[PDB]
Amino acid sequence: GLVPRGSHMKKLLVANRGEIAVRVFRACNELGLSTVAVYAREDEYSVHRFKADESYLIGQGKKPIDAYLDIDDIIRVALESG
Amino acid sequence: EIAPAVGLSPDFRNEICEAAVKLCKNVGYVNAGTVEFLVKDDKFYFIEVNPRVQVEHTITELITGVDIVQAQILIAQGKDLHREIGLPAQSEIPLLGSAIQCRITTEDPQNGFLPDTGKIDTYRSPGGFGIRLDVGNAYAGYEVTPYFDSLLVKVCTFANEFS
Amino acid sequence: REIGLPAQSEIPLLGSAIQCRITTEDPQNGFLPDTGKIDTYRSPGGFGIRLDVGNAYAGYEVTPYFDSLLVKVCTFANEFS
Repeated sequence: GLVPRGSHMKKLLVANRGEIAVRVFRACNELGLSTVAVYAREDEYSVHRFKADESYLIGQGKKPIDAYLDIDDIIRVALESG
Repeated sequence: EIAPAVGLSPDFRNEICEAAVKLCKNVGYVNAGTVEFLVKDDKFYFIEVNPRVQVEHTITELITGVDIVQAQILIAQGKDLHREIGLPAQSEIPLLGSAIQCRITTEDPQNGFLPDTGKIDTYRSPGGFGIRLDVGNAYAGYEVTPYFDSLLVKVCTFANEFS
Repeated sequence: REIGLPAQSEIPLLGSAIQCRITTEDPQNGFLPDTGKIDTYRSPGGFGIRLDVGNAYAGYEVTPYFDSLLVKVCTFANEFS
């Protein structure tokens, strides 16, 4: 019955792309949360990028799938975006 | 993917659901997850758990009325399924008709399901009663690249009767 | 017998639903409906959303001759809120 500290949310970031990112943003918005997208350079025209309240390029200089697997860069964006 | 498993008896389906619950209770599973079984002649066998949401969650939302992704987020906020999220008890979870999901991709079935690439000239999406769309990357002008999956849009239908 | 509706007491009552009609009526111009060409038309989806489109698609020229309806949007959910 123990809830982790820091469970209250105002802003959520989806570490993904495409339909599932759009699906999560929709739920967030309906719950009153702001949203943050990440995108690789090659994925820069992805609908999910423009559905978030904010978005940030990740994985600069990498291959596109490696960009979406870039753990440290995704965390960097979550922290910078609040 | 379809829901529920309309070709199997409701007792047998219920037995499968209880087995999944028993496993999840035993380990104190938190958030959304799925338990997968193979089924053969009224026996069933565990194969895996996917400890995340799945692409086919959509059809379960339609036959239960439950918003699974919202639920995930509310659970992660520390909320109680029943008290705050509002889900009823197990025996009261709705079972409304059936639902089917197809994924529409650029896979070319006459070219060995090799995913096509290039620009989308025209994209007109249907609607109406019993239709749900969750779009990927498809809109007039979008360039499908070779770097990611070939999904354009997920289509679900739902109705009282499977047929 | 044939259509398959149940008896009256058995007709389902599931959640709630809302419908809005999206039109070219300009609310800052006395709801006068606008006319002209649609450059962009992106329709949302997801769980609890139903769309019944009128005449709206990228390229379509809205004329002054008929009603101003572009699309009917319905939402549905277990709870009204």
